[PDB]
Amino acid sequence: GKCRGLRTARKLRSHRRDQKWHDKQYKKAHLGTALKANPFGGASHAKGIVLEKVGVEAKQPNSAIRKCVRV
Amino acid sequence: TKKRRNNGRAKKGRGHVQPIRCTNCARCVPKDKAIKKFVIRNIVEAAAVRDISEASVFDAYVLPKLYVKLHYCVSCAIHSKVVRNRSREARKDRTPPPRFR
Amino acid sequence: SGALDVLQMKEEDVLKFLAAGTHLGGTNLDFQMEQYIYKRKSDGIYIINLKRTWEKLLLAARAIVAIENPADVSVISSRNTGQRAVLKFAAATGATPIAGRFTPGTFTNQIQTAFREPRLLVVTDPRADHQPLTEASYVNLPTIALCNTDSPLRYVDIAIPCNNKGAHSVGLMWWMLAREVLRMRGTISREHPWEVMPDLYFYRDPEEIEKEEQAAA
Amino acid sequence: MRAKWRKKRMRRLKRKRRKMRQRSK
Amino acid sequence: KEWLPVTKLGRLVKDMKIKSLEEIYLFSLPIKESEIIDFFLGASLKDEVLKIMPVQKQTRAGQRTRFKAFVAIGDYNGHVGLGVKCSKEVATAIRGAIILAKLSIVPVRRGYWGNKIGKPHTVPCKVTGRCGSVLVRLIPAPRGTGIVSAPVPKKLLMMAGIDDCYTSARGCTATLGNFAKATFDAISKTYSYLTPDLWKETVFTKSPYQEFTDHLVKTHT
Amino acid sequence: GRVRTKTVKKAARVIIEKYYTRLGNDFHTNKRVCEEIAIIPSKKLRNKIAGYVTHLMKRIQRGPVRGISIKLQEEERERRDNYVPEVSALDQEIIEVDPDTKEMLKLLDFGSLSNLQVTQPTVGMNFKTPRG
Amino acid sequence: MQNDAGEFVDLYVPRKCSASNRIIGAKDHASIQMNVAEVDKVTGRFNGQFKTYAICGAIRRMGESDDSILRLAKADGIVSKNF
Amino acid sequence: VRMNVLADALKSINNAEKRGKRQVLIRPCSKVIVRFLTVMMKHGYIGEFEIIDDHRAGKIVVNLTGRLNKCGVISPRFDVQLKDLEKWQNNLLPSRQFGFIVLTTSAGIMDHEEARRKHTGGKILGFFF
RNA sequence: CAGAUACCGUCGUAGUUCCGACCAUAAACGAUGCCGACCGGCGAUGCGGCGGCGUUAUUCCCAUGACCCGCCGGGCAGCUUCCGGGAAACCAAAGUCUUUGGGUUCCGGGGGGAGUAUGGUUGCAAAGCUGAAACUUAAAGGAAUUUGGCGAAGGGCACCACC
RNA sequence: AGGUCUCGUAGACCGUGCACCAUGAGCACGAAUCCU
Ligand SMILES: [Zn+2]
Repeated sequence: GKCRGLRTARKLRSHRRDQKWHDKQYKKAHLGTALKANPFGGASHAKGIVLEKVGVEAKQPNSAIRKCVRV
Repeated sequence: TKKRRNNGRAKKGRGHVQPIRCTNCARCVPKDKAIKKFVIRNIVEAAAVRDISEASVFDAYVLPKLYVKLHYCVSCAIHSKVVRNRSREARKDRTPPPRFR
Repeated sequence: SGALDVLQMKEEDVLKFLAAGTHLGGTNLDFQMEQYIYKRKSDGIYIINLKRTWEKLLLAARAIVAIENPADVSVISSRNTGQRAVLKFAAATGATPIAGRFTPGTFTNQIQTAFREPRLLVVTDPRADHQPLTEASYVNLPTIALCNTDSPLRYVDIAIPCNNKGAHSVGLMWWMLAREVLRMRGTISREHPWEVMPDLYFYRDPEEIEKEEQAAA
Repeated sequence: MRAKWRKKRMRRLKRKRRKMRQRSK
Repeated sequence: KEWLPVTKLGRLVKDMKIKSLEEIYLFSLPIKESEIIDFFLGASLKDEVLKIMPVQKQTRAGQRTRFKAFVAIGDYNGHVGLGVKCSKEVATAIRGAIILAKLSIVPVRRGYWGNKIGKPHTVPCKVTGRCGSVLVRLIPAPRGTGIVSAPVPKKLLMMAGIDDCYTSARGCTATLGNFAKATFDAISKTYSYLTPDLWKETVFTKSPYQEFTDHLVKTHT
Repeated sequence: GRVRTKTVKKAARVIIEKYYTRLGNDFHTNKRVCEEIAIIPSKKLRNKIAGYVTHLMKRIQRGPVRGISIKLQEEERERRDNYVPEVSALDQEIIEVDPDTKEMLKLLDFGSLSNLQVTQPTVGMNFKTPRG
Repeated sequence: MQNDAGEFVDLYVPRKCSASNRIIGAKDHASIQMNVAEVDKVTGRFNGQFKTYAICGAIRRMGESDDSILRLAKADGIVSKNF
Repeated sequence: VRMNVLADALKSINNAEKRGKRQVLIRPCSKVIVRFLTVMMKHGYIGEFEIIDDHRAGKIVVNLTGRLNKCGVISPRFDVQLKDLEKWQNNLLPSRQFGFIVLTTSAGIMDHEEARRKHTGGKILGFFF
């Protein structure tokens, strides 16, 4: 806190609102892009249809090939 | 981090000083930053001075000198062995080197 | 310290202060010692007060005589101008003398052969002997200084305003300090002139030693 | 890469994008 | 396994005329011999280690490791200490750390929460100690609360004997040595905080060096 | 490169601390002395001790050295620092006194002393050296 | 240190500085209890009365302890009041 | 520009106390400072204090004793009641055994104990312990 | 030079200069916002004022310009410090801070994507201002110690180096 | 009238740049306590 006045509250609420907009988790919690880019759309589980099987590899430090599907 | 209390210059309450030209290269340098020197040189060294003194029209004729003032930037002064680097503790010394001879 | 009507200067102490050149100080001044200087005269030399020097002489003598073991007062000089004065002071008072090359482990290194822990410490100057004061800070040791108007006061307890450049004033003040301590101890009377000579404390360069040997017997 | 020449290449691509956008309205 | 003191203080304690070292903290004398505290604090004094961390230094050939061990010492009804020592082998490192801890122990005082009944339980005031980046605050707590802390200042606070503290910390406390040093600095400064319980001028007793310098000069040269 | 080490120099300093009377400038004489007063495992290092104590004899005959303390050359120091002459050089018959010093003595404890004289002060108060 | 009964809960009372009135801690090694001597009033030799003065390490490191000792001696009656 | 007077007054007192001075020179002489040092003087922390009167805001000279830790000012002039004073006492004081909260009220200027006993509230002024 | 539309050298168009009309960007950096109070000094410096021995515009006087010794206020800054702050470099402010609250304005929440696309706006033009998201990553960074390696500098040594 | 003035002689700060000098595949590393 910087401004110290007995009747200074509007400036504090405006600064708190702007600085709360300048966050990452609150941006992910108060925007339509975060709730619309979610593949489940705010769902813990979802059903699906298996199309084919894809074998992807691991990263450089540890070498393996993993088993995946397209749903 | 910051290396010196100043910035290798003497500009404190100015903000701008006029630039000059170097003597070795043609690098443009501010006047207050350049390592300037003023050497008092002679026309002849200690070899030809006797040859001029014996073979002169006038006896005990005083020879003129050569007053030239050189202006060097950082690279031209270091590469021509004018100024040398020091320790961190030994950098804080504005005195000139001693003149024993 | 000067509150009694016996322990002052009678007629001759001011004469010896004026003879030894104790009245003139350095060109520079200390803000700790502005109350120990009378005023400033021409040519940039401070004239120093003599009552204040007398009161610190009383206080230093009291602090020396206050303990009952003479081997727990240590007196230290690093400059050559007071090496013999320390030796004669320790010979007349029983003190512990250190003259030249104060090794930096006497008061704090317990495994050395020269491990000393005294009760009082007197030093000739705070300027050149900035080393024993810091080491005497780590153990509870007081500090008595014969300090000049230019020397800084750090880690000191009694600061006697003195003239520590000439050998004459320093040798006279060690002689008078030894005299006053031996008067408070009671071995030396307070009114009889017990003077062997104050020239037993005076230091001089060896060129004058050879000159005086050839001039005298 | 220093920031100056990458700012320069983004400037040229911005100029080319504006020219193609004006010619492809 | 005899004792041969080299200082005045150790010999004068060996002569059985120092009843407690509380007067040695009263005169603020340096405790230079480690076996004086071992002679005073015996069966009531036990220790436990804190952490042994790796420290490596590069050379032309290989890495020169050196083990640094943090240990604390202190009885559960009073004094507490902390010591750091680094050496090659682990056992001599722990022994030197225990020794350097026994060189520097300090007494602590304990206060009340509201009512003054029985023996004290908590720190008298909000005493703060800071070293490095770690900032440690010790706030008094009501009786029967227990120590609430990170685990190693919690064990330091019960080894100091204080039953109740309300604590807080900030900064990088993951460096356990600096965190323990900050806790030790917080519990060390519980004496250097003036309260109205002690405002009268203390009577000045004679120095033990002054009291027995005749005994010292009659024992040694 | 003939540079001696700490063993020969330290041993030489010890034997010249302990045995000073039975020495001399002859190399063979103090070589036999170094054979007698000290046991030696070798002979080359014995010759090094004998040569260096000969060098120390030449240094002692010239002047004092701050490494050793021989008792024959000792206590002439205390003789030079123990004599008392007839004049202490502070009981002079006249003392030069400044006018500011005169005013400071006026307020000190007295009004006039009969062993002092007043000097004229300087005419210009320029005392500091030119530096810049 | 007292309570409803009367015992002192603090195990000892540390000394305070005679100049700045601060608590002398256990690890303030620059703290000094300087002991000076009191002189007799007729003969002017040592008698046996002791005047203990105290100082803290902070004012000793700042270097203004001698004025404090002088002012304490002037208040006690050691240094003469004309000065 | 000089806006509040109690704040830099107690700031000068705190600076001169922790440096180790014997006397302090407060340049203004407003009545709030006078009432505050009479409260602090009656509590027995600081000694005698003078005041210098002239035709402007005169000076204040305080004889300081070694019984003071910190003189603080809570700014701005916050509102406090009797039902919420214990929260201020909990988070503003190092202990519950000593230390006082000076506050202005309709009964005058006093510490928190006299204001609690006389059953009144007001605005905050500062704290000292 | 293997390659040189590059370092180098000779010419050289716009430009560099002035008037008049425009854009409003810099490592525009003391990388440190403004006002006010308090807490160690020392030696010099620029302005104005105050006091005081002596010298000079040739010998007496007055005040002046030029010196010497000191003070006061403002300003550019310098040196040391266990006051104190910081992670440290360092700072007399970057101090007065868990003992946190003097008043007020702007600004930042891991690293990229990115000052990017779009929307708006000004401009002859170049562009200026405002200013995202999807996605990807567990690091990206600051201070400093210790060997390392320098087409860096200083003292030297070596016929497995040279002369 | 005397006819070599006295005392020791760093008495070398002569220069400014210097040809062309690029590149290195990854697998190959572990952190501890005291007597019977
Ligand atoms: Zn150039």
